[PDB]
Amino acid sequence: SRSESSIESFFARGACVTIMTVDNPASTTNKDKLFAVWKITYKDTVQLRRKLEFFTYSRFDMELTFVVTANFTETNNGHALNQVYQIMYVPPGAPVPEKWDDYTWQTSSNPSIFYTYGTAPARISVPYVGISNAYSHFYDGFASLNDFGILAVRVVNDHNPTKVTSKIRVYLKPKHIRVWCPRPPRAVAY
Amino acid sequence: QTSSNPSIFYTYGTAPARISVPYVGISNAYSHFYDGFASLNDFGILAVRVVNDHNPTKVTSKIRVYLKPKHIRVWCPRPPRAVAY
Amino acid sequence: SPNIEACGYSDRVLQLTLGNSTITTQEAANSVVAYGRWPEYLEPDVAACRFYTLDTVSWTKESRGWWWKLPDALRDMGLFGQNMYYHYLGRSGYTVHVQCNASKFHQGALGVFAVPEMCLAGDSNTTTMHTSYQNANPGEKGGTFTGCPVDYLLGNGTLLGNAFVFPHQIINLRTNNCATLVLPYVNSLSIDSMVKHNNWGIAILPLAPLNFASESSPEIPITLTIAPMCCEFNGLRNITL
Amino acid sequence: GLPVMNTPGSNQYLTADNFQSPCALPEFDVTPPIDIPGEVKNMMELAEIDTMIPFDLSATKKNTMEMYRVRLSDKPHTDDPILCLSLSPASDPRLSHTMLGEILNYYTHWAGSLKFTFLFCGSMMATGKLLVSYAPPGADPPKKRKEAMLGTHVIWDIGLQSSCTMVVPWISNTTYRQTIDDSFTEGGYISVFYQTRIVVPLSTPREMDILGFVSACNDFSVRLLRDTTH
Amino acid sequence: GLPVMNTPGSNQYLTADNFQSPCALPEFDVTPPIDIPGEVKNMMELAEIDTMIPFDLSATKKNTMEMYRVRLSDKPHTDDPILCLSLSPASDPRLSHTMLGEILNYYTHWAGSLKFTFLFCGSMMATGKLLVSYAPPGADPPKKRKEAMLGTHVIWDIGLQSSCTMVVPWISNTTYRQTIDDSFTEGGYISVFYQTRIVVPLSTPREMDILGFVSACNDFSVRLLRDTTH
Amino acid sequence: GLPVMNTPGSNQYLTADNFQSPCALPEFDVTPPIDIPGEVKNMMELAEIDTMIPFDLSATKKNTMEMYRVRLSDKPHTDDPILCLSLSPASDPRLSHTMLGEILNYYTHWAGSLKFTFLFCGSMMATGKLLVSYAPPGADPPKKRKEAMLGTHVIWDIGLQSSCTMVVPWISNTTYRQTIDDSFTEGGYISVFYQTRIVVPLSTPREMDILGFVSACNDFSVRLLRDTTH
Amino acid sequence: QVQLQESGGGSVQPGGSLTLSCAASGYAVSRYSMGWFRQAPGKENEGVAAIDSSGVGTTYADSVKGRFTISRDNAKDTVYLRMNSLKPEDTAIYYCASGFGLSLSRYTYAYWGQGTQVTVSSHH
Repeated sequence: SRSESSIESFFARGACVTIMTVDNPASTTNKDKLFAVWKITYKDTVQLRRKLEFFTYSRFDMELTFVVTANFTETNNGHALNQVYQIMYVPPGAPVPEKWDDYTWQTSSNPSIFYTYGTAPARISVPYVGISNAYSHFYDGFASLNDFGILAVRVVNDHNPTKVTSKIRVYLKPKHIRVWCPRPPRAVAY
Repeated sequence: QTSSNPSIFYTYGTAPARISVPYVGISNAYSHFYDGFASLNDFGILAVRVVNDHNPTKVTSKIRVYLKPKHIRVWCPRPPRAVAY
Repeated sequence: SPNIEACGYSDRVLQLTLGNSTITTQEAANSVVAYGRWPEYLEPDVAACRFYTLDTVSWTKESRGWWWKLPDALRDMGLFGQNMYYHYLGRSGYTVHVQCNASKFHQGALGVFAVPEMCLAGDSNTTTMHTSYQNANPGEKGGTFTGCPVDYLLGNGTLLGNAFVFPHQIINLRTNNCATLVLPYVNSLSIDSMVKHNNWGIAILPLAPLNFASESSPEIPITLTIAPMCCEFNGLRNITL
Repeated sequence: GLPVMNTPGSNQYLTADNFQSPCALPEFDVTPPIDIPGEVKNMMELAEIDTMIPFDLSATKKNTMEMYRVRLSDKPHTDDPILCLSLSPASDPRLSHTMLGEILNYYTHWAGSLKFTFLFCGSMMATGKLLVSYAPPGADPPKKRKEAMLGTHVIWDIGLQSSCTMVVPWISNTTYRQTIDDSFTEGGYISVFYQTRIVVPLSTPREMDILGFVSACNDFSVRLLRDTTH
Repeated sequence: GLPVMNTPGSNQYLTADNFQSPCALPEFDVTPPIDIPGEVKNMMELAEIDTMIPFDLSATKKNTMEMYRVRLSDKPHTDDPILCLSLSPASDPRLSHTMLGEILNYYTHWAGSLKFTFLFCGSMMATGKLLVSYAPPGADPPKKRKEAMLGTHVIWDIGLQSSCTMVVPWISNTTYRQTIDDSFTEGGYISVFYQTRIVVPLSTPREMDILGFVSACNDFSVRLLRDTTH
Repeated sequence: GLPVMNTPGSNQYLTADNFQSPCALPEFDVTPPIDIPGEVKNMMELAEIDTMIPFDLSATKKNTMEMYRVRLSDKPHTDDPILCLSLSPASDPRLSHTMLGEILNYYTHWAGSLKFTFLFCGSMMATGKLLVSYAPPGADPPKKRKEAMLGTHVIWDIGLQSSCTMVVPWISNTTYRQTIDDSFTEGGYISVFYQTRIVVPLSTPREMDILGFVSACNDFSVRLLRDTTH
Repeated sequence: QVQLQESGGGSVQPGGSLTLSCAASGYAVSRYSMGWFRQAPGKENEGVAAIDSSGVGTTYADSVKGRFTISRDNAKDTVYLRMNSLKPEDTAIYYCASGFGLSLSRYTYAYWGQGTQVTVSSHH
């Protein structure tokens, strides 16, 4: 008896990987400027990272889920309608979005997900997008790692007098995962 | 951030939340009354927080928990507790 | 992990003769296949698949250890160095053979670790590689650990004690004088650039310190012979000269 | 449409679910796998791999090379053990740092036998006799050879065979032994003793070491995936 | 997707539902059961177990040892019963505290026969004759032996057999007899009478007791799960 | 209705979905197709079509007729190539503008062999010899005939056959060669050299041209649909 | 887990004494025992005194036997090292550690300390 200790069952957990921060100002709040860009990496959090580091290589179907929370910032009695968000997965190495305005945001080829607030958190499947036969946890030769694309998020609704702050939580569940050579674990801090 | 522990996000206004936890006994059975040398058996703990961030208007909440034991079996029978606990 | 007990001294001498080359192994038995996989195919063949001896290094009471890179080490070895350098591609297995001789009067234990993708000391995970192409590639003379690879951290941020997860043998002076490691080609790709990427990492560290009685040899020598196995390179490119 | 009825649970995201979801990139030509040696099927497989124990975590010796070195010194025939170790794989600072223990830091329970292997790293020409001993859960640490001699034990002759394996049987109360930090969990006792006192040939340095390896067995299991990271 | 239509009931949580829900811990190695003696399949099984009746709940005797003691004293041949009990298992303070009655405090109905067993706890050497009697629902409590003698009854000889079982047949109107607190539910009448007057050997203490046991039968059932707790 | 449970993903619009939707015009008599010649099944089919390379994109020659003209001038027997081209189909300004390259501007990877065809457009009566050469990924651009002669190459006789096809084998590291703008991706080297020096009959203009065509092969593929437009 | 602090360390005089102590954490000293090791500067760890908690029976090294004392109080969670008749060699880097028991053996001790230095012959 050992099923709940198998590779699939060791990683069959959803773990927080990042918390993107966007907003809907009625003015010049260009830091978020409604958008935030995040380079998709496991390396930002530590729990998921170490779990994946007991090995050197791995193939993994990656299933993301997006929980979006909102709130008013200024102590105002101001209102707002239920907002829509756009979450884009930009496939590995493609034009990186800056401004919330620019062409890139029309993504003929890249996927996109519109999420209406108040419903069940968003969810997408990305197959093994490795450029190699396996993803290289640690890499040797002559960081960038392997790359898993980038996530861009903006408020689509237009500038509302009442400024609204939002936070998109990303969760990564690696599914149908296999691994290769095993190295001793990272004892210390990263 | 519970790498291993479960978690449930519940959006307000929808159908109340629901999870199944299998027989998590450390023994072959849960011990209602225990003899030897309270903590009982233990069924873990529940933590709940508001995830949305600090809103000028303070909001009070109450999470009611309901326990339905399913596919339940029992063993030796003692006379009932007559008095107050 | 390598809890074996062949005989102890010496029994029979069986010499491996692969082409022009000729080793006279201690015996031959007590060989470890890495992960239970022999090297295999996915052009100097039998002419290029012959054991080349690297330089001999001196093991003394104060030795911290040594390390090598494959293919890198054998980059200067005739037929193998050439087909390696005149091709954009190349994959190949290796028969690593480390000989460590002494007497019934010396003592200690050497751990011969074969580590795939053995990146060395540069805690900069926000960036591996680091050390210039020339530093990371010391070729045949090899690199040394220090008390820049830290010995107990196997020079990669992981406590030595666990190095036994990678395939390995332990040359224990009272038991064996040789370690034999058949290492198949390990990489993220079918075939890749041999000049840029290093497949394996041969590591040899003093697991037990060296001790000699009264007065004898102030130090003892260790030798590494490496043999390419199932080596293919694509595609007959330039022949510059 | 078909009469439907939303029940409790709807709209909730269960981190531990197992539901299908829409594929963000339809018909992507996924690069097929290649049989790279060393696939791992389960975590308990990594524990069955022999790993070196850092027996001597003394103030100066812990966190360095010599933490793995057990030096047969040159002291009295006083039965005072020549290493004692509590088989509380988790609730004892030494065993916790082996691959075995490392896996044993992600679960609440473990069951099965373990095996302690020792490799003698001393000058061929020397001899003597040692005794590695076990003492089931609960008993006081056997402080005299005479005591250790009573429990499960093997007489390990240095002269003959350099290595010695002593399997720790699975002697315990419950079905699943607690892998947590308990008050005084039991918990075997692997400890070597000077059966005799080291014989030395002509002029060997007279001080040599022994290394220790630990590993689980095929009958070793784990449940209730717990965690921690900081 | 498939045309669907949310009907009435959606989003409501029915405490008494029977729906499936997502398993919070996937693939947990559950510890299997062991056949520990005394499994219980149904609650009505506990009632079929004989239990001691506290017949004498007098001011000083209720809530202590002697509440279970029926003392054959030494009074007139006046037929005045030597214990009377209303078979209103719930609507009578005595019967309500037996395992039988305790289960009968979680339902609205009951049907079937009950059996009153009495164990004589008097000095072997003594004799005499007693008569335990029943009186179907409605009738006035039979105050004279002559009356009690008319209803279903057994002559229990002390001398011969120490124990006596008198089954109360299921004589009632409705299919399910009301287990609630009704005005004057009926309701049998189990009561022992001095058929004779106790014979005593040489110099016995002359005062002994009898104990009483009650239990349901295989034909005993309950419905409409009611409750209370405070 | 049937017990249902809304899971994560509901109410979201995935641009790349594949779901059915209600038909805005029921029973419309759609006009049936007619077999018009030239159907296209896949995009990689368009690349297998031979297309003219604009070899000479010099300041005055790029964006006009002569960008497609390779003029055999009249210079020294100095091996200095008579056209060099980096087979970095995307990361080289010339190859990027052929149908082949154009398709190679909508994906992240490509694999397979390509074939360079050259049509000599010089006065029949003339002769001489040329050598088209390839040089696998990495190597320095072969600057002397002697060098180019070492790599895969064909001796193209002008006199005999006006056209010459030289297939570029698929010599590369990875399974899928990167179609993006990399630092120095490799990357073949198709280049013609003056094997001899042009022989001319009586009084021909002495300066003629050659055209170049490129196309993929049946073993040519692409993945991860990328884009751009402005 | 348990981090016991070495107290009482100071520079005294030859023929003198000095009291040392280590307070528990992680567990109640009473289960594991406690002892002291004086790793003389530039030499190996050197055992001096050991005592068992829940079964008091002391063990001393022969180099310090008779003169040196060790005691315990499981109620105050502290271990008491009584070093008497201190001399110039007795100048070492002292250490307290917890093992099983009660057996001065280079180790057979888990959690150690920081190292308290007692320079006996402080005066020349």
